[PDB]
Amino acid sequence: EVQLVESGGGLEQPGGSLRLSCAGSGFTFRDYAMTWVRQAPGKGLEWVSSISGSGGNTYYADSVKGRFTISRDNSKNTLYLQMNSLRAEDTAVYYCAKDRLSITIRPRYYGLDVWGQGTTVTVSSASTKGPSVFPLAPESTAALGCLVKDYFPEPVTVSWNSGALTSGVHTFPAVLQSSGLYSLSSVVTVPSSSLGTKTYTCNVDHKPSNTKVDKRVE
Amino acid sequence: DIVMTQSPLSLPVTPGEPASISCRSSQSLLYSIGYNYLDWYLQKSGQSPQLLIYLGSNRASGVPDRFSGSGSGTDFTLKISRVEAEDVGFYYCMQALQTPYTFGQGTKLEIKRTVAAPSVFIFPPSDEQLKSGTASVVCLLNNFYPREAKVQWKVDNALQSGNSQESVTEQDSKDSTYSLSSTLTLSKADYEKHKVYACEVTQGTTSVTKSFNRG
Repeated sequence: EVQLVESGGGLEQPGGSLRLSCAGSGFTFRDYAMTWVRQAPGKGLEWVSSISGSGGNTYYADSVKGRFTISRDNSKNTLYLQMNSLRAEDTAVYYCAKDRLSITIRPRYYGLDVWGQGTTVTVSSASTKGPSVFPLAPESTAALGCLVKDYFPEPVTVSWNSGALTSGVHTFPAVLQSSGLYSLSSVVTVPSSSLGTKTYTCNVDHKPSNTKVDKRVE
Repeated sequence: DIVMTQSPLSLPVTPGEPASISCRSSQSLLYSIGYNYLDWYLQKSGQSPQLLIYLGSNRASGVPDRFSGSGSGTDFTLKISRVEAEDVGFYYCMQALQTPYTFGQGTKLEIKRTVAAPSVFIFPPSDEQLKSGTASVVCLLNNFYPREAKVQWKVDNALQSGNSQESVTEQDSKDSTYSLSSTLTLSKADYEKHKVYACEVTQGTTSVTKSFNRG
């Protein structure tokens, strides 16, 4: 199937620079305009930049002109965004999307039909910090969880039992603590009769700090 | 830049009922007869946006029969013939006539359902955490409706203020409930001073309290 896979997100100082990447598969990459859209925390979608299939034309939102530069490597089926002179307003999840067929004499529009998984850019003067992962240990129903405490920047992902456990999982929005670090909890409800027989492990990933921790909750 | 505006911004709907979300553009989106450059997108909690409708009325691959787009020029409507629980999320219109592409503010589809009292669980700080000098006490409110619930922390029956934070999930795609966790942050020193830790959950005039003794 058609997929877009993004990377390159992380923390940079105000005034700093970062490059995002978006690798496409399952379509003839060079035939299509490619587009970046972002979403600031708790805000809506905002268009950032587009580039035609051939790289013949580029387009930018007024607030990013000059500072941001879109590019593509057709031979690697990859779209890039060079983000210079970073500002607080640039803190967002960045999505790439497949845009119009641009090889034809008249471009053909199919919507932004395929989107990447997103990558998070944080512009802040602080340092990266990896989380500690603490168990939340144990009616016929038991609740257990993990507390992912004191990390920066966003985000953290959590799965259970390497993705096998999906039913009854609640992963809460991160809270910004007064310390300026985030905390997140993830819980699951399970049969209390199962606690002796089956193991429950939370799988925590914080890509910015290269922290990938699995915590068995006894 | 073309300004896109949506109505409403919040849309509470009962499953099985129709829904209509409206989008207005500041300029005509009709490029030529039959071609209005207006799209609709859905974004579910913790997911990327996904295309629903393109060019005003074209339904994207794999989108249910239930979704349709209509309108022309400056006025557009996304319609859901019968709303399902899993339709919860944000809906955005976007114009693709000109760069910059511009989006409406987003409309949050909310599902109406019967009241449900939370299942409440309290978690002492882990021994692992207490090694560090901080204590987090966690209260979980599981699978409740509506969203409005008051959490009060009590330590040796003293009402806490200013030392707790909470966050809430978006509506569950199957059962349309919310879950909430509240975290009480104490110094380890303060935690070790006191015995009884209680989370009190209030809906209307009904309060449920879950507690543990540290000792």
